[PDB]
Amino acid sequence: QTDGIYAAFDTLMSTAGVDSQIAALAASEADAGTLDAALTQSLQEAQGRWGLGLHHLRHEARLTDDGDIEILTDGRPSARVSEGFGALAQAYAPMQALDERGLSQWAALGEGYRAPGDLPLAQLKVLIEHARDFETDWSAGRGETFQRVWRKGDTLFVEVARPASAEAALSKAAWKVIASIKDRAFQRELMRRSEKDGMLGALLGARHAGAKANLAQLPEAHFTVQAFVQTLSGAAARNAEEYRAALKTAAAALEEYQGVTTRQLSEVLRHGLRES
Amino acid sequence: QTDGIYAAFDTLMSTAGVDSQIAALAASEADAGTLDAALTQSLQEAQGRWGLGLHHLRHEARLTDDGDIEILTDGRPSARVSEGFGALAQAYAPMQALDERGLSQWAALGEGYRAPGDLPLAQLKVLIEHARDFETDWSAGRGETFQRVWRKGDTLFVEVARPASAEAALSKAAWKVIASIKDRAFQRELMRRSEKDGMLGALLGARHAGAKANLAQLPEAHFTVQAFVQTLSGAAARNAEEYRAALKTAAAALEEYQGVTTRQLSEVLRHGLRES
Repeated sequence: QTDGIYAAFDTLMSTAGVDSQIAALAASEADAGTLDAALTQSLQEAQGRWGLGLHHLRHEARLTDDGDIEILTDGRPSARVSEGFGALAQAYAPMQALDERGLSQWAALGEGYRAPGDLPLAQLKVLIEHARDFETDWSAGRGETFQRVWRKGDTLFVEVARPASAEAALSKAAWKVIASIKDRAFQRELMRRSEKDGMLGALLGARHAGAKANLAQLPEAHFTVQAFVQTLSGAAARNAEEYRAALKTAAAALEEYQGVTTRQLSEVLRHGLRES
Repeated sequence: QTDGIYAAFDTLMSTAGVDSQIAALAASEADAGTLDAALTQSLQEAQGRWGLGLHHLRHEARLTDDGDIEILTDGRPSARVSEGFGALAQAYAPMQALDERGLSQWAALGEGYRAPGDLPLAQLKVLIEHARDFETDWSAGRGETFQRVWRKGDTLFVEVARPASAEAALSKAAWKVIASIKDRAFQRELMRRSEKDGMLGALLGARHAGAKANLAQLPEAHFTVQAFVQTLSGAAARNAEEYRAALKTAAAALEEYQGVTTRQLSEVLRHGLRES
């Protein structure tokens, strides 16, 4: 009932393109402090990619005596992996504050002044070079993306985000997955239930028993890639050239990981087609 | 440049499920008054099914000396078939007044009082049985449909409508049509351009030259089935039992013709797949 938990964590992490390899690390008999550090590292990466908007909280995950993995924010028990992925998404929901574009409204640094996102590159240079902590608001970035930047202590953070809901991603991963099926009326009656209802709807109505009870386990229904944070440290975190390069890097990686998680999703969705 | 015009009219009419057979009627050497009557009859039927909301206008179509077909409303030249189907949709646009649900705001009878759509069936019975002209506002009808009823002179009209845009219909007819293709990256990159843009978009970007110049000819991009008017005449038009049956009939036919036009669309869309 709490077994297959390392693998459950690994699958959650995969929806963010994080090959956390936690199961393998436990099979190698790694010490529990090691597993704890690895769980936390992966979760913080995933948090960099999920786009939920919670950089102002501390994200940890840790083993419990009863074989569970406990996820926490600012140290408060938020959820347990055994309670399922929908339960985790529900745990995060009240701590979010998304605007109309889906972008987070919270300041990464917390309460305080936020410089504009459109700032002239010379002004931003002065902030990078000579300020202590600082933070810009969202600005448009390229190809329907948005970007921002902030420095906490010794580390500069460059975030690039293109919000995209998880439901839609699932339905398009089911577009490819159905697309690979017999040209037949299962299709035409999914597609004619596309001019009437969402695609989990038409695919839970046109399928057989356990389509919903099976799919209610997928983490990809609650989590998907929407941003990418590239970090810099030390002298680089006060160098404007490094920041410009890091922005290029974060946009590139956004493209990459969106593609990669799409591929892994359609693959395992197609693994469910062979099983059927 | 104005040849293939009877067939152009026939194809327009097909988007509403009207097998007008105008081309065949001309090939039989029917007199031009006959062709004129048939063009008008078909167009008025199509107008009953397209859902544009223009029952308060008189719809005629007539042959011109130069081999064209002229479409008119209240006798004003509105458009010519040779100008294309997008031109006709543009001709109709300023005469519409759609609400948020897509349903027409114009009263079928024109300026005047409109009884509520939820009226108690006994009150509606008294209107059917003893009023002269009368008209109800839209009301919900069943399965996401809407319905209304009005009497002009000797004829009672029962309209049942489930608005559904033409763009969406085209994209779902292209879902089935692609669905029938090689499980390959043409798909995965249409479906990953589904989390970014409309489907005419992803299918005009992933295809080759003339996808847009060819598709810009389809009438189904501007017209689709959205309603069905069932009529009654004579004594039946003042009989409440006949009205209740006619409502059942109009909803059934709505289902039918939505299905049938979907089938004809995917068929000719799939005929374009074999041609490619």
